[PDB]
Amino acid sequence: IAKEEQKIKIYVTKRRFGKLMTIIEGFDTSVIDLKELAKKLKDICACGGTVKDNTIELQGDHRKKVAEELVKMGFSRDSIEIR
Amino acid sequence: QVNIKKKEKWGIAHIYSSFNNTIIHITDITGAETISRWSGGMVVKADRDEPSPYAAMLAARRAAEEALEKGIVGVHIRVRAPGGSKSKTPGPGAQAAIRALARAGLKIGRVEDVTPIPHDGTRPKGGRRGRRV
Amino acid sequence: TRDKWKLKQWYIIYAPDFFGGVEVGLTPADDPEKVLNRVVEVTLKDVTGDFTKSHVKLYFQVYDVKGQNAYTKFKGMKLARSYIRSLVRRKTTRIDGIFNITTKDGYKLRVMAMAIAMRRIQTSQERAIRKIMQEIIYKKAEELNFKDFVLESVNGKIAAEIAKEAKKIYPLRKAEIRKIKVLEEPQVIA
Amino acid sequence: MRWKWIKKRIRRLKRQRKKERG
RNA sequence: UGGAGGUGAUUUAAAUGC
RNA sequence: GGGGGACCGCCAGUGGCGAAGGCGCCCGGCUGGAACGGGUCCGACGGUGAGCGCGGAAGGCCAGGGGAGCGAACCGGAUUAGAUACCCGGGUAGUCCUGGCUGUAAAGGAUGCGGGCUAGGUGUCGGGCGAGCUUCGAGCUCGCCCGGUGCCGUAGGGAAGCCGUUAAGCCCGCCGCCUGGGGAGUACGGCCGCAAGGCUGAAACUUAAAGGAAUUGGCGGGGGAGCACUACAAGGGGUGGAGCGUGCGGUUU
Repeated sequence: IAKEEQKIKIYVTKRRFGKLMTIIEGFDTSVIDLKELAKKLKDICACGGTVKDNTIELQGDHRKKVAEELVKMGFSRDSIEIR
Repeated sequence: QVNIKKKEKWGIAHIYSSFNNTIIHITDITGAETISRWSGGMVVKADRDEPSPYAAMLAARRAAEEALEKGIVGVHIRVRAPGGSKSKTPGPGAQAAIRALARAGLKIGRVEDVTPIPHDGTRPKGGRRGRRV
Repeated sequence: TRDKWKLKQWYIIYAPDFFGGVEVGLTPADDPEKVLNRVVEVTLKDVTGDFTKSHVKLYFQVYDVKGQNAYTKFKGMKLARSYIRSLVRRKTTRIDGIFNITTKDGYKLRVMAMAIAMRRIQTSQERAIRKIMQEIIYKKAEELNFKDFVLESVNGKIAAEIAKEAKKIYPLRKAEIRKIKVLEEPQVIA
Repeated sequence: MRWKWIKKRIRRLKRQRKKERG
């Protein structure tokens, strides 16, 4: 058990052939597990994806989805910005 | 030097022949004394040229000046390779070394199939559909 | 390392107990007395017929070194991959024939013979060609001296005597001594 | 295919059999 | 003339279309 | 020079043995099956086989012992748009041995077993026989026969591929199983199993197909043969740099 909260920037990005991607950045890499979070998020989006340094990337526009899934998990509605 | 009657020396040359590298290694007829060890990745700078024939002549020419330096003029060549791990068949330095000895001037006696070949089975890597391409 | 060369000693091979002091073999080495058990390969140029021709590769071992002179015994024989692959054929057989020997001199000697079969009908006469080797060999070792008994086997004499008997039973071809290994030296009384 | 199905069937079975066992 | 084995295998050639 | 565990290339065969899973260094002891010559003995004692009983690769599991190489999981690198991979470097269970459990498969010849009948040819393994050869051993060969193991093919069968005296022919005896697809080899119930699981086994609902063989064509990051000059090499010149002419994209109007 722990806590930790962070400022979250979500936005459309760019990958090779195929569609745009969705970046979710600004999580505390000590406390939060981007690999457990991201496995959970690829399930919600239903997209492939990775942990890209300190970010999660999700293939396609998932911007309303993810914020809606992050707030559920007990993250603050007021720390999140969809751009 | 305790008096020599023949006035000719002989140095058996082990030739270890990989598709990743070539090693040439000539010793005395006993094998208890190593004059010289020279491979194919001191000659060059890169991994791709580590084998080939051209490293496997030049490697076999630097050594060949130090065997001339001892008195070794006759050489038997013992061609061999990794057999249990990989495929027994010699790589690009086998046709290369013997060309590298006829140019160096060292005489060529016996040329020999002494490569490790198991009388038996040992499981290498690579299964289900063997090693896959 | 950094031999002038002058930390390099030289010895000379004199290998008897199969022939006289075969002068062949010259030994360089660094320091004194690091070769006293080191093994030398030779074709043997004593008999330039068979011992040069079909008997390529014998191992001799310097049991001692005296005044810087190497005394060398018979340690072993081994044939090259050349031999064994060449001879063998299909729809026939290749056989192999051990015997753990004891001669009257107090040496034990491990032989493996190799004969190649005459075509069809593979059977219990195969192992009986096996049996007629281990019987005849035991009896020649007990009778003959050891130094002699390592001249005969290495020569074709043994391959020849084997064939006469074994062609009565079930005719053979391409019989030989594949390899020999010195089972036990010491003596009859240690 | 039948790989798929066997493990899907197995996972369904287990997970559900987990839910029955519980 | 048509059939069965044993082992090299070749990465220099890129997801999708109602 | 020493120590350890695994295994036994070539041999090796279109080969042999086994009910099946399966089985391969050599030697000896114990032991299963099998062929043939002679039917020498029993005198229908036979077939098949629900239930029932038994054997059953690999993986897994249990307890003990062992552990080289290899290697699920796993740990790194690369690759890649990303790679939970192909490729490479480490690596545990396991792979080995002993005792037990478990009981599954494209466990195939996708072809239950037994008997009789129905052109042939050829190769091969083992046994018999009449000869010739002989190294005087069936060692090298010819042919008939018996048992097995392949391939080719007449009559016939088959939808066709193919099968065709080793039947998928033609008959006679028994046994298992099937009755369109998907739902579903799932639910429930019971039985078995240490566990993992196995054995048995629906219905609601839904569909005008599921499927099989061959034909044609197009296609494949497939192979052979052959050309070409809108091909490429070889070769000569030049476009792309500037100025201008022109047609266009755009913008402006």
